[PDB]
Amino acid sequence: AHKSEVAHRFKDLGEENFKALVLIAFAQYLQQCPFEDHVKLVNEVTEFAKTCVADESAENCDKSLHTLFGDKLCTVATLRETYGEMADCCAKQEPERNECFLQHKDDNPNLPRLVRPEVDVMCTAFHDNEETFLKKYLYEIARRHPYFYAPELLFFAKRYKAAFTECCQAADKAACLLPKLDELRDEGKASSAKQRLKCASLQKFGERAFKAWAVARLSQRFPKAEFAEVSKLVTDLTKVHTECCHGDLLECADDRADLAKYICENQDSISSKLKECCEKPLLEKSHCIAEVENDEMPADLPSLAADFVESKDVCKNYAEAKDVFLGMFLYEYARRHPDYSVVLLLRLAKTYETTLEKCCAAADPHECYAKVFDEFKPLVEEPQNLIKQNCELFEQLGEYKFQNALLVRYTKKVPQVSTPTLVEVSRNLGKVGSKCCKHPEAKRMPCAEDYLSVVLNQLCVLHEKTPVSDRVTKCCTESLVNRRPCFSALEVDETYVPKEFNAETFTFHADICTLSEKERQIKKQTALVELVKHKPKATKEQLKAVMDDFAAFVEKCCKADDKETCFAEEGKKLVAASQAA
Ligand SMILES: COc1cc([C@@H]2c3cc4c(cc3[C@@H](O[C@@H]3O[C@@H]5CO[C@@H](c6cccs6)O[C@H]5[C@H](O)[C@H]3O)[C@H]3COC(=O)[C@H]23)OCO4)cc(OC)c1O
Repeated sequence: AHKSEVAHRFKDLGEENFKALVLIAFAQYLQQCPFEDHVKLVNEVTEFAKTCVADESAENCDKSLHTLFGDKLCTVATLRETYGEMADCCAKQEPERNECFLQHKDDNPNLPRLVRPEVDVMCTAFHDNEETFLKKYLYEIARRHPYFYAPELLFFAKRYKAAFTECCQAADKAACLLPKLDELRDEGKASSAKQRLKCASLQKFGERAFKAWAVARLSQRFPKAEFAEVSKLVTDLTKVHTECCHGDLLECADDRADLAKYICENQDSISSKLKECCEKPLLEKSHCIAEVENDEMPADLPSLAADFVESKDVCKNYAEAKDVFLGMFLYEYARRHPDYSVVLLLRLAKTYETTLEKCCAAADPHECYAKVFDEFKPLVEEPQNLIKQNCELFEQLGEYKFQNALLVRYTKKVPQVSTPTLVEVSRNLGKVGSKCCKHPEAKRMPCAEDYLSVVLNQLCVLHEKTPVSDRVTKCCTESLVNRRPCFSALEVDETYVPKEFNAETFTFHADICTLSEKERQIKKQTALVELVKHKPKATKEQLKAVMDDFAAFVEKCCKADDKETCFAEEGKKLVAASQAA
């Protein structure tokens, strides 16, 4: 190996990348420490890295990256008064002292809300001091998203710096800042959600589940590449995502850069869509590789019948190698079905292996798998019909009405869940159809099923901290690929005792008449959640009508005077109406 691995990482990543990655790692481990302490720690670490790269014979950096980072970290966090039950695990040492910070990551911290100052003062402070401003941006974005993907974060910071340096020195200021930065924040939220999905899969269902997922995704993405190249790529990026998800940020970025270099070195052996990615810089190179379009469908592809169902030695070949055989099957199937969802391909592979384990090593083997591909017809027909009906229900209802419909549906399904997480999950579930119902019936399903799984994993992780619904936990821990089939097959919870009537939850105030559109919509959806929880047995049309009445008075008397009079009168009237249904 390479002695003084901190020096090796510093040499490979560079100076500024090393500093930014160390800042990201520190901010993700400590989500409550102030920015100045993180800057001081990062500066000390990078001076140590400079000293050790200057002379490898240093007597201190013979230690590993994890113990070095912990030593520089938990001495500041050695006080168990401000961070709560956080300094306890600094007492122990490697390797449990890494779990110290791994298990203490807070997905939903109660950090103070951002103010978002005006554009002019914002980028004049940017011009006043850029490095501190960008470090503050990285620290703030890493605080609220402890499971962010670090090289993606570096790319986002680079794009943010480029936007600031490019489009506020011009004539107008906000015209470029607001829409561009809104697009970047939406991209950041989406990337954080995807990386949280990957990290949760790796940390819960094992490395094999993520390896199978990545094999399916890459085979769907690189149909031309042979199985050896796909296996090498999935091993490399599985190591990468394990390293980021385990807190090994520096080596994770290093390995992602190496993977991008390999991929654009061997494009011709992998895919033809990569010819336009690595001409970009390293960060943009990796981003393009991670988001490259699917390659063209190869011709003369067999139907999988002669090799996987008709072959008489299929169960034997499974017997010698189970993991390799299932990887080959999943790779071939994902090659032949790019329109199929990745988790759908995982479900199909699981069904195939369950059938093979069930019978081929019992009685006549051939008298099962000759018809095993007939078992996949309902497995693919269910998601197609589900997303078809969801997109149809979305097309004439629109954004907000679709949000309301999904919200009342999921509140009926699992009323025990807390209101804010339920509202957020419903909002994202409406954004599903908002983003990929416009595609034809050849690319709707990837968006649909994949980002449905992303949002459902967000629900599962938000529910893990305060487990209150038995079914939600039961089928969030059950399987990673069957989350959406569970949350679709769940029926109305009969055992749920209706929530006690509280008039406060159905009464609005002056603030909603002057909030933004998003905040007013969220408050209205929260009121809908409370109403459905109060009367879970009501029908869909009744809730639709009462929500129509809610919007009716909200847009009736938010523009007139005597606000309190309207609030009181309308609240009492609609409370009486809802009580009388
Ligand atoms: C654009 O990138 C993203 C930003 C964000 C949010 C976010 C959301 C915004 C915004 C700015 C910011 C940023 O805050 C900016 O960063 C500066 C950080 O440094 C401080 C200062 C340093 C020295 C003086 S001020 O000022 C800050 C700026 O005001 C602010 O625009 C990020 C800082 O960390 C975050 O979480 C923040 O204006 C409109 O809505 C979320 C993203 O996805 C989840 C994302 O992709």
